Amino acid sequence: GAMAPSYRVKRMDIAKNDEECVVNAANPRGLPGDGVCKAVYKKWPESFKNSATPVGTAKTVMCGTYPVIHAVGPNFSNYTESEGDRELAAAYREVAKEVTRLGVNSVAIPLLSTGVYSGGKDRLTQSLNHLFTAMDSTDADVVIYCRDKEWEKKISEAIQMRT
Ligand SMILES: c1ccc2[nH]ncc2c1
Ligand SMILES: [Cl-]
Ligand SMILES: [Cl-]
Ligand SMILES: [Cl-]
Repeated sequence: GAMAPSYRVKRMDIAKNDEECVVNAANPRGLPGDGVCKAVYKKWPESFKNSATPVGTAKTVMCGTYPVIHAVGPNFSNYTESEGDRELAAAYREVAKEVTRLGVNSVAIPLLSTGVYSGGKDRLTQSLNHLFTAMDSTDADVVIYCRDKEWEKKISEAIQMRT
């Protein structure tokens, strides 16, 4: 575990992370995809061997010795708000299990279902609160990666609020 487990946020490409493992915002079919998923495919293509897994689950594949945790959030274009919320919570619980199993002291994580799976809605708060519910009982240093300058401020504020 980390000596004083923390949450941090960085605005940069998760493919350049400084953590002991990475969470991919995966599709269920283990396809290269776009956004976070395509950057992850370009950096760790070996991790996409038999990475396909259902919605609400996480599947780890090693790229050398570096773990890639493929976490499949719901596409809110297809799910109801209620069912989507349940699957988004579940995907993060499966990430917490994998992070624990791997024995890593740090993890880079994107906000699941906030991009092309968002169904055109702002899900920063919904996705971040499910991230916290899952990861609060783990002792890994968590570093959340985002792209948008206003999202960085709001994630930083949410972390600071609970400290
Ligand atoms: C992908 C490419 C460039 C980027 N700059 N900040 C976040 C990010 C993600
Ligand atoms: Cl970058
Ligand atoms: Cl997404
Ligand atoms: Cl973002």
